[PDB]
Amino acid sequence: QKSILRDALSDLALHFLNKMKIMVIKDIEREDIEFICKTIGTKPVAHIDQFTADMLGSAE
Amino acid sequence: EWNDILRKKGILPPKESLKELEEEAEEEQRILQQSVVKTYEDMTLEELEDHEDEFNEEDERAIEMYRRRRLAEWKATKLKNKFGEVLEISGKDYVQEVTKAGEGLWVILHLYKQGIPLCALINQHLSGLARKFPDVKFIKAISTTCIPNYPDRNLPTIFVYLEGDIKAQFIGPLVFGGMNLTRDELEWKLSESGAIMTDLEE
Amino acid sequence: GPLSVFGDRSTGETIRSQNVMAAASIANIVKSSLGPVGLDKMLVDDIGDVTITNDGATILKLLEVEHPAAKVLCELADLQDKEVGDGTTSVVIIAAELLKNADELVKQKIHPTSVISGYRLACKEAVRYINENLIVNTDELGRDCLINAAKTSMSSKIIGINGDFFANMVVDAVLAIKYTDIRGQPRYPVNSVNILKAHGRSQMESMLISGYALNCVVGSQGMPKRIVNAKIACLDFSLQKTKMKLGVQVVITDPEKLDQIRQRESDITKERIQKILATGANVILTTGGIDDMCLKYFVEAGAMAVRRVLKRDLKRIAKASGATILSTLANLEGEETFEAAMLGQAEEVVQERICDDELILIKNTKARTSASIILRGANDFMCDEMERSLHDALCVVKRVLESKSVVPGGGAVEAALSIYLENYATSMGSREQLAIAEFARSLLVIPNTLAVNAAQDSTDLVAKLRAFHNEAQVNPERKNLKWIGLDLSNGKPRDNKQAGVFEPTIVKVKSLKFATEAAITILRIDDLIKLHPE
Amino acid sequence: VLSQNTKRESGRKVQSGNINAAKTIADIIRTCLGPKSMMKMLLDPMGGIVMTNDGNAILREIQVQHPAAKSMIEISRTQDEEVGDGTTSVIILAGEMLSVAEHFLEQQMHPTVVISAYRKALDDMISTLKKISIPVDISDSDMMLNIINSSITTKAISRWSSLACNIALDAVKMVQFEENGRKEIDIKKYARVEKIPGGIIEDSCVLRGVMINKDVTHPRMRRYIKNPRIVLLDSSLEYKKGESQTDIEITREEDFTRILQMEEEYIQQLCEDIIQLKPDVVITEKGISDLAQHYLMRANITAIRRVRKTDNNRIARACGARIVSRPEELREDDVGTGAGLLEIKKIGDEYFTFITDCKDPKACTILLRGASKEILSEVERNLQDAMQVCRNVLLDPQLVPGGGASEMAVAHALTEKSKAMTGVEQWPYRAVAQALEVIPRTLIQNCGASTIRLLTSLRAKHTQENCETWGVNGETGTLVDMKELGIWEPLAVKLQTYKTAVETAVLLLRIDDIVSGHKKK
Repeated sequence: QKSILRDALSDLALHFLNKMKIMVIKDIEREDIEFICKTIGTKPVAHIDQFTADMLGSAE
Repeated sequence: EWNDILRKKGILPPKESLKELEEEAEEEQRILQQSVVKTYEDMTLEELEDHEDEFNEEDERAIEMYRRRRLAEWKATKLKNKFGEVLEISGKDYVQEVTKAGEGLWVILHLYKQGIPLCALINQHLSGLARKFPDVKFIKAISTTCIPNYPDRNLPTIFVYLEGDIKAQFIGPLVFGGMNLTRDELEWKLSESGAIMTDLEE
Repeated sequence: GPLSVFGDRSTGETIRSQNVMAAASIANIVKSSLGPVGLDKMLVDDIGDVTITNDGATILKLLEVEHPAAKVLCELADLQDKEVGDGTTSVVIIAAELLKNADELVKQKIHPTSVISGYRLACKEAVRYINENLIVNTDELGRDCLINAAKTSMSSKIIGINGDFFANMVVDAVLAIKYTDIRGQPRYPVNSVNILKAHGRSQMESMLISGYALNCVVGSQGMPKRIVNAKIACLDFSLQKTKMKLGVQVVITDPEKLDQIRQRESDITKERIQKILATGANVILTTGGIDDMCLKYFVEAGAMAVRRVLKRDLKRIAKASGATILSTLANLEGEETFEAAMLGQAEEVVQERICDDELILIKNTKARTSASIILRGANDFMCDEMERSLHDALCVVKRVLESKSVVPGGGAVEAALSIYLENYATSMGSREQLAIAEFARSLLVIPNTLAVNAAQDSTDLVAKLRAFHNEAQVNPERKNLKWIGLDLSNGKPRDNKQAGVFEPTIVKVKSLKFATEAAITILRIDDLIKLHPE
Repeated sequence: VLSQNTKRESGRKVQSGNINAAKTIADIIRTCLGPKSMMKMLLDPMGGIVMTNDGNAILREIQVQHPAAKSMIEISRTQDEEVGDGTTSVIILAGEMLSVAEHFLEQQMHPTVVISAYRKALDDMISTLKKISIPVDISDSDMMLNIINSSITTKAISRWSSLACNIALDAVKMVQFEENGRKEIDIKKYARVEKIPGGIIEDSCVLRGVMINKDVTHPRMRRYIKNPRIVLLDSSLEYKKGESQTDIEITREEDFTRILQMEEEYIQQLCEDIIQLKPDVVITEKGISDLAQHYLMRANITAIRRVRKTDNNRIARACGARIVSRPEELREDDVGTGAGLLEIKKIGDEYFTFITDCKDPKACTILLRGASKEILSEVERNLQDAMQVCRNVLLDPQLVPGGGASEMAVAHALTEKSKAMTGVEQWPYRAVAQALEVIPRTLIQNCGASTIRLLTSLRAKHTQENCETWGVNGETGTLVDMKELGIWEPLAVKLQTYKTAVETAVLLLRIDDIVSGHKKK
């Protein structure tokens, strides 16, 4: 999600993701995320402890 | 021929005029070219550290005098670096800093309700500004305890006070609206308040 | 009145006529930059910059313009350029002619919807005809169609006199760029070949780098300015005195550590320096800068490092050299280290002086092979002309390799489509056919103009060409008389495919599409209201 | 519509303006070549006062409104960067040959056939020049001095050539070097040009060493050493302010004096690390505090600081030394030697370090004793030209006779091949061939002597062989053989001049439309 006052993406973590072969997209507007929730069924994760497959979706 | 005879006699046609404007403008353009070398030795305070590329002769009279004025200037400016952290005073004391805040010291009286990225980013920008200008009194607090039941649709409102007189106003996000707002633009606005002298593109 | 005060209003065919006014206007200016043969036009800025150009869109970009319908034409030309690059000049001419023709059509009081539908269907059928009957085969050709198309493209350019030598050059920087970016279809990208100027020796000996060249100069001259066997390591991580971050502070009680940290901050830098160097890397290219001490350690070790690389340059170098872009020394574990799985390998690296200045040459990257060009200009402005020429040629050859089917360029297709469409618009009872038929006549603007630009009697030439096309389309046995166009050098109706005047089919296809869309857009207007300025 | 202040013109008037400006500019710098040359003066837009007689160096000092003249200036600087001499030659060739093209353009012609005629013409005459190309060995110093004198014959400082010319060649060898044993390099940036006002021309010569306008950094140091030990550092000896901030919280009874002790001890340890490999001179571009010098006074080092970066490069190349950044990395291989002689002599009213090399130099510095900065600038430009041509002959051992005879020779050759060919372009072809010999008539005008008779005799003599070397004597306005006069010019220079003038003509003869007054976007 788009962040202010703080970088939502980390350069070192950017290299980590580059190493682990996952698409990285940041700076996503605050609102249409619910649209995304309505679009692809994904659910937000606000803390890594929260993180679970229950807020993860699937795509073709 | 006939026109210039007219000119000696009459002024019915105008054609010999306005040839002094560009003349004077070019005169001033050539004049203003010596200001670069007039203060070459009168601006930099590192020229002593610039030995072997700044020294041709030392008269030790006006140049030691330059060190003396420079050191007086330096002590005067560095005796004022006392700030750099925006602080959270309470509303109970509020009367004592709206008025008893020192005369000759600008006060950036910031009021906010935390939670909106507008106010959060503004607080970030002013806190970072504190790192640059430790000669400016920053104030942050919750407007509710500063002003009772203050309208929460009127934040963040920037206040510029000195000696109890409002000099500059920036009310609500109507003048700060947008996450695209940045460090230098805030510094530009506070300079426009008359407190700071810097330069910015826009 | 109408309660539209503080402004201005207009209506009637008058304003429709005025809609022609600007449009036809902008035609005349570009009326000498057509296809194979044209003449360049001179532009002078307010600053006084000396500039030359030979293709319409690039000319108009640097020019002020009003009547935002003229902006519509500007952006249609921009669209055509971004789509093909060649044939982007004729679209404005044909648009102006079509606009005038339709304005006359409605002057005979035809419903606007009628001419709109006629133009749409005519464009559709003409695009179909272009994609069906009026292309010349180049897939069967090899290493000859490339040069023919290049010559036809840059024929209007100032280099074609020796452009043969150039053509091969350019195309030989291309044919070796065969990589599968989508893993199932190899594609040839642009900006994969760098175009670099040189205003010294004559253009007739332009340079084609069988390797790679980039504008790089070594830091200090005690450093080896050439190596005959180099190991390349590219870093997107700038090197300087280490500052951890402002989120981490340093405060000590005993002052007995000043030397400690004030050495450690550079100990980190130099230990990383030795980690990189002991691995054998000889060429180091960092997008950011490097401080002097690191270069000093380099010249001690005898390795080569160049700073201030631009990011895309570094990425394409690593791609060609087989090197790997790196942005930090941290590895799969937090404790940082360094690997040699990223040693870019090339045969030779040299810092070669051309005019009064040098740059880095990379020869025979030991992974694959890239290419670049050093043009030998005369003065900076003809260098600008040539670089635009080469960029457009790159775009056109990209189109050619994307679609190995060619239409004979220049304007023979114009009369061919005129004849084809005039054959049509005569087999239906709709009055719209008239409007439909008009489309054909509009196509007759492009070839004729060339002969006027060639100072030849375009009338008889295009009469013969349209007669050949007419007999070809009424006699499909003589259909092969679509293999005759006009020769711009002598005003000769002659086999266009014989000489090699070539352009990809998508040029004319997208030309028709964009021109028709913009034509509908602008003919749609027949009124205006103004709002007074501030 | 179209914006207001944009004027757009076409028709014959644009080419008329083009050719008129071309001939105009060619008609302002004609009388400056050959032995008979006439020394021009000009004033910069700033207000300076200069005087020169070579083309681009002064043609850079004109502001013009028309675009074609800016194109002319860019062509002039192209020739300046490429060959450094005969700058006026290419300009006048372009102007005259454009003038020739003008009349032909008036007579129903179109530029397509014109530019085709240029391409074939330039091909033919370059091939002919290849035919008449003769190589000569470059191992003779007398040859090189002869060519330097031939070049400077157009220059007024030829009087001192007897010595001055030799000076040039010296630098061309004593800077000469090759990286890793290949890619022979002769850097003029390593040939720093220093000039000391006052003194006769003769006292000016290249020194087998490096010259710097500095002096001693402390009175109590020796002012003369036969063989100093050379080290170059690129870091200051003063305390480095690190990267981050700490703001030490002095909490205990005392650390400040301890802080100063630690500071002076760090300075001491690094200075002694430098002394470890006992030098005699330490040189650095950075400033130095007093403590490092005081410590070095035990080791009696020369202790020179604040030198120029390219000066560091040049001195390192001459000495063959290396450059260090840390006292700790100091090792043996870096300390170069070769400082055969070192002096600090007071010249005029300024000090200059005189390091004289004993071993092989790979970079030169020039002493120029003269009478004024402008004359010294003149001689500096001319000696730069001298080394330019010297290195050009070094790379390419070709020569053809000077005095402009080869112009007429290749003109006759093109005349014969125009007879051989068939077409209508033969007319502009032969016409530009006739434009080629604008040089000899210019030389005669410089001489002011008889023109037509000598021109015709010259023309008749060169339509046959055995006379190609024979050329025009500008000393007394006569005709002689060039096998004995000595004016000889390298092949590449005339190649570049020909190409440059022809390509400028090809550029200026295609425009049809001018648009003025637009805005940057």
